[PDB]
Amino acid sequence: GPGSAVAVDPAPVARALREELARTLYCEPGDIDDEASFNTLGLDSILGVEFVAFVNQTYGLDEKAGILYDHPSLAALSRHVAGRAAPV
Repeated sequence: GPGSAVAVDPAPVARALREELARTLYCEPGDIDDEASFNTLGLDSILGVEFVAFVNQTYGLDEKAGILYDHPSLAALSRHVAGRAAPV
């Protein structure tokens, strides 16, 4: 409870983005790390625009596949999406 400055906000997004990268790249969710790199896992602009199309529909956004080169890691993209997502 008190005496800590940590809060749960990007963590429920990061676990969802991990399960989407696992089926998009045909890999295991345990092979994806939080400090991984999407272009090393196997993501490109063609697989990436379909991954961003899920994110735009799930979190109410209008981003393009260039967001995967601005935030190329799970611990960067999950906090971009958590900060952008609408209150529902």
